[PDB]
Amino acid sequence: LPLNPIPLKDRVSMIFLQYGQIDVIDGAFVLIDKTGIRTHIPVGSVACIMLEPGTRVSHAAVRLAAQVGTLLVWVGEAGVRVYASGQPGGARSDKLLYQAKLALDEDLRLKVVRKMFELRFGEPAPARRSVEQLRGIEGSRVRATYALLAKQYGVTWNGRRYDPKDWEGDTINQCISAATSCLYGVTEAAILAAGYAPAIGFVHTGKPLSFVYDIADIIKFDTVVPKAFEIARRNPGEPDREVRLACRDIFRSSKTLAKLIPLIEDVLAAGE
Amino acid sequence: VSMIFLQYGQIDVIDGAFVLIDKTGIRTHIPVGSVACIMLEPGTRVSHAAVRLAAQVGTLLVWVGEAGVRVYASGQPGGARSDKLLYQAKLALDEDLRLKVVRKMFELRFGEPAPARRSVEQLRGIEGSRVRATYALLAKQYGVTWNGRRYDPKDWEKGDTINQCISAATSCLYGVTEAAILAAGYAPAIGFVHTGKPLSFVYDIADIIKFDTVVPKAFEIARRNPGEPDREVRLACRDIFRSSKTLAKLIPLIEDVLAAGEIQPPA
Amino acid sequence: LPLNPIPLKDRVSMIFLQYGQIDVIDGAFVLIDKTGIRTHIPVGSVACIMLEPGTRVSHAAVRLAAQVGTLLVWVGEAGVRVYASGQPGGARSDKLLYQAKLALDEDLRLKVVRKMFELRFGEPAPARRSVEQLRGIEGSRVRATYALLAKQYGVTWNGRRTINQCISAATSCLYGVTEAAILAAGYAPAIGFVHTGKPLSFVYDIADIIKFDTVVPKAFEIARRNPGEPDREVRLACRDIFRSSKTLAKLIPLIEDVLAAGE
Amino acid sequence: SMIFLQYGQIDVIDGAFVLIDKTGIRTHIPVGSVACIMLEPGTRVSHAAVRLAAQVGTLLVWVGEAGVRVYASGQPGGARSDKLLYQAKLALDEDLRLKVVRKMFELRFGEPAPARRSVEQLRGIEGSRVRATYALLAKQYGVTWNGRRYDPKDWEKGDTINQCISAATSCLYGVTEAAILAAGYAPAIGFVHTGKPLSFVYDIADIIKFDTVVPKAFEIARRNPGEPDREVRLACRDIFRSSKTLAKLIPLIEDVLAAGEIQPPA
Amino acid sequence: MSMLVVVTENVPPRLRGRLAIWLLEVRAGVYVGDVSAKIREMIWEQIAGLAEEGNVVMAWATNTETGFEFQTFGLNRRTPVDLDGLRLVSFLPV
Amino acid sequence: MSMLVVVTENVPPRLRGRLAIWLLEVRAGVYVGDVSAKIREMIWEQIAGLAEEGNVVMAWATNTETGFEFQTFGLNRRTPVDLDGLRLVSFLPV
DNA sequence: GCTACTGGGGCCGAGGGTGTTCCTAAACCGAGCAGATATGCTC
DNA sequence: CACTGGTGGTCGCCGCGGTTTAGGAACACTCTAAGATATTAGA
DNA sequence: GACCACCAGTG
DNA sequence: GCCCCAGTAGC
Repeated sequence: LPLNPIPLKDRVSMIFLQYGQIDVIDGAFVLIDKTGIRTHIPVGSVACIMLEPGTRVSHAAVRLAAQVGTLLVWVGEAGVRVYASGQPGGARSDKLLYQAKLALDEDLRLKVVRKMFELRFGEPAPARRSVEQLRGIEGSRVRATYALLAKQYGVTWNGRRYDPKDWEGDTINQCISAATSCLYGVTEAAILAAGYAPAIGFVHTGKPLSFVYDIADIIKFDTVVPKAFEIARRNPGEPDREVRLACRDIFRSSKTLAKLIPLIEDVLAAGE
Repeated sequence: VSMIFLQYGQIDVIDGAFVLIDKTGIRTHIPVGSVACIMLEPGTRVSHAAVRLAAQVGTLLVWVGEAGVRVYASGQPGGARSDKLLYQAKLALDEDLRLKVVRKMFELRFGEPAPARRSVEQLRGIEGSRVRATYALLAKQYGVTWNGRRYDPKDWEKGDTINQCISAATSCLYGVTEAAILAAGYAPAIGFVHTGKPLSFVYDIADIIKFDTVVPKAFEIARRNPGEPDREVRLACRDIFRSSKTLAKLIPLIEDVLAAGEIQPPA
Repeated sequence: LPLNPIPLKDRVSMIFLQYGQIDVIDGAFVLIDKTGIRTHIPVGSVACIMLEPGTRVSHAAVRLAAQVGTLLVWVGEAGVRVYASGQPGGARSDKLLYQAKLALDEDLRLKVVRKMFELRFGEPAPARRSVEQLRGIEGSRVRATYALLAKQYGVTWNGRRTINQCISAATSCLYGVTEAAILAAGYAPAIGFVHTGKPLSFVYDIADIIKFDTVVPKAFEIARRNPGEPDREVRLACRDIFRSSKTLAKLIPLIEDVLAAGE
Repeated sequence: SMIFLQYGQIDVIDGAFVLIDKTGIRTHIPVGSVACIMLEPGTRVSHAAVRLAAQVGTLLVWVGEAGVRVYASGQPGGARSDKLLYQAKLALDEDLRLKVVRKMFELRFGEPAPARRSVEQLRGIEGSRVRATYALLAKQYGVTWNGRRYDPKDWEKGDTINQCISAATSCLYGVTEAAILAAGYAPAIGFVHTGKPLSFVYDIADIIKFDTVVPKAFEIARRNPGEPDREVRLACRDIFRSSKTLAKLIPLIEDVLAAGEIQPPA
Repeated sequence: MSMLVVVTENVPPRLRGRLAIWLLEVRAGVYVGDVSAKIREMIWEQIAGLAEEGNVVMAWATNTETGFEFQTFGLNRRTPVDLDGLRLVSFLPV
Repeated sequence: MSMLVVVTENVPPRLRGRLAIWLLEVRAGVYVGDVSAKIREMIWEQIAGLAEEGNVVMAWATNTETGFEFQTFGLNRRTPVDLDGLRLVSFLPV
């Protein structure tokens, strides 16, 4: 009997696995602990499986995950994306040709960028502005949004540091990195499953996941970052688990998985 | 673009290098910059450190069958380099560059250049006629009964031995070809003769070498008529791909087929 | 453990049992047939259980059905109600005393009768009419309504005594669920306002208010089709009507709305 | 005008309630012989028996041994509405309520109730004399009395004498409720106790509560047996069987209600 | 999107792993999930094609009178019975 | 009114009959029904009061991300585990 | 019936002209009566 | 771990102040070269 | 006469 | 080296 992926909307957002060997037993995705504890993972019902340090996946496991269309994301400290195994040739020709068509033309590229701006900030972008100029405007808006959310939730805020070598009682930046990493995960899974290219970006460019960063940044501050600030004020013992749990709840309530693809189609609808 | 195949062992990291420990203990130490692409055959288990190293130096991981007979998974899904995908995409969207690439495919497949005043669908027709004649010729030459190509996709067992062999051969060929397209960094869905389907480019490049060795071997296995013909055809394509270095040779063929657009390559 | 009842709106409408002994096994309400087939019955999750001829209920089964608030109803020919067993002290003193208080005062009794008339029929009751006069008006309109549906569904009608079989079966089901609801809310089934004397007068009032809405006409349909197994089709249609109309969930507000006319 | 059946099948033979026990002894019961059939444990009733009892109006009541408990009853809520409206008329009128309460007092204790007392005042005198009666039973039977202490959650974590008293009162509420049902009245409509679904049971039972029922609980309390609740239940069963308290409670009920000076039904 | 329960008996490990792909195995042969109509019918196709010797019962949440419905594959001592529309389970003797 | 499934194991017959009072037993020790939150809390009270040696697992439909939740009483080789909020089941070795 | 264990065998379930269109606890309050650096019992 | 057979023991799991308030498949299409010079086997 | 606890024996 | 299957005990 054939084995096909189920629609992404009907799935759990994310699962994090650590310190165990991932096997396939009787056609099942199984996480075996060093003590012998077997833990079945409903791979077909999850959109992303994050693999933390300590995991040793098998060839059959990677094949099975790719067969039921479940993205594998190898993950580093604070949930940051390190690698990703996915469905080879899982992109639709019409979708990818439309995206690349928009990226090749400079005018259509600026159209898509302006659409991303209007959808991110609600208000249209200033007219007669280039991509670098909208990039600087977007940068200042992001900076002031970080500072403003910081003053709202009452969190000590200085920089928005990405490099983990700067966090030596800095939990807010860790929470932002973990939350945005979850969002990047589900957004990459949505882009691959929808048939688009994560590397073909419009605002971000040259990065291997530029389109993921664009689409995810459009809806990042709507729900995902403010939750990271809420977790940040309430100083936790395990920030990773709190941020993951909160991001999961946010994804269920805001229906992010179901709204990702139509958001992509709305973004690329700039050029007719 | 260098690559290495690994099977039957654990892939771990030792002193910043990809070590592979097989069933008997033979450790294969692999320098981090020694290989651009690792083909993971059945029986391999990847540690998190290995994926981290290959990630931080940009090494492409591909989970395949034996010798690239199938492509199960691949790192950097969808394509890591946007420049190559937009290069192939620009070649495909422009009809002039499309016809140049198609003409290069024709000239590379047969040896003679296609006729000058020809369109894309016309070259599709010439291709169809010549592969029909090739089916008849191979059938008469190996002495297997030929009643056409067609089959029933709803049931594999309701078909000829020859159509099963041909289908299995073209299947493995699509495996090694798709692996090549991924190792070169191009999109398996962006095709020139084939269009619309998510593996159009795989069919395009696969058609170049399809009737050189794998389909003749399919008619050989069909003539011998073994008990399990699909397994014999698949193992035969496995041996052919290993001995003929089909995967390694396919990549420069891709680079040339795309280079025929007379447009600056990404590099 | 206490083993307290479940609210009535949450359970299934009705179950019919036939030709087997009813036992209690390890605390469960089991039906056993002549061949040995044991069949558990979710006694706590059904409003009332109908016992047909051939059943032999045990003591522990009557106790068990009583503890879970599930009315037992012995029925005989064509499902007509014969007997019933329920909780011995399952009457709420405030509801019972309010109902009886309405029944003793002639004025409040007239108010309740007029409320039942105005709820059964869309138009209000004729003013300055006594209780017996409204009873006769409702009776004549009941006869004319039976004959009216008889002409609509095209079945020969000589009076209310096949058609009497279907009507008796469906209306008997409605009397079953209505009695179960009346006993569950704590009111008395014998204290009636329109109907009097019989031990189920209040059930006849409350159920007769709404039987002609959907219960009787469906029985006229099944009576015109006249299949070889009428009782089963009548029961099926009764369960679908009770589920669709959510009768079980809106029976109590009908009782409280009727008795609310007493101010 | 009633009979207890146990350990047999209740069927119909020639229009009579036949009881077939384990030994084959058939008990043929003509329809006009009993108005109520008290069904004890071990009984299985047939559909024809229930049909006969229905077609002649016989009241079926599923009870425990000797009516110690009342598990169910036919015609639930009440078959005769006249008796129910009678009791309710007696309970809603404050004057008739005080008459019935005064009759309860004059039947519970030999002396009539103090004149011109309200229902709550007679309730206070009743409670005080109940306190003194608890003390008197404690001293007579020689048991240490600390009060009417019982935790509704943990039955085991309670005083032994309060366990015995509680079991005795539960059996008494059993026979009493059975008597109220056999007479045809509502157990919830009460005069001294009101509000709860067994108020009338509490009143009628309270009339005779401290007559050999609770004193038997203190008697079993003296011995301190291994299972005092079972010993009290069985002792109450035997007392109900010998003294015929169930049969004798119906006239008491009819008189207590008859003190309302309102025409009773027939 | 409704709740789903699958109880398997004497099925080969193929069906058990296939069910472990989508559902949560909370006891031996007892799988629980929340799927759509399409996914439910697909899972049932897996059950039919993969059991071949054992008995499976699948119960999913609905908006009927009982709030749920169920169907069976193969033979079991416990067999569904129809009582005037209400589907119950009878325990057949030997 | 959500869907409920109670899977019992090594449980004395009192709890099995009590569960049969409300829920349909479609396989040995596997009960299914449709109850409200109050009724579910009462059934769990029965489970906790009557098992005493065996293990019981109860699952019910909700509006969480997995669409259902479950709870366990007693010890079983299949033990629930927490994964950053998402509860699954793991099989302990001998 | 499910679970574990151990050899033996295989690396495996495919096929490709393209694009459109349609199918319920607690708080508050009555009494008496013993007996009282008052509340406590009892209804 | 579930089902079943026989024997000995129970007849049960209680307690009562009263009232108010807190997306596939179907079809519709190119094109070719051989050759039934129409129609067809191939892409 | 109805029901339950117990204590194994088997697949 | 990873995984399925067949058969055989064991509870």
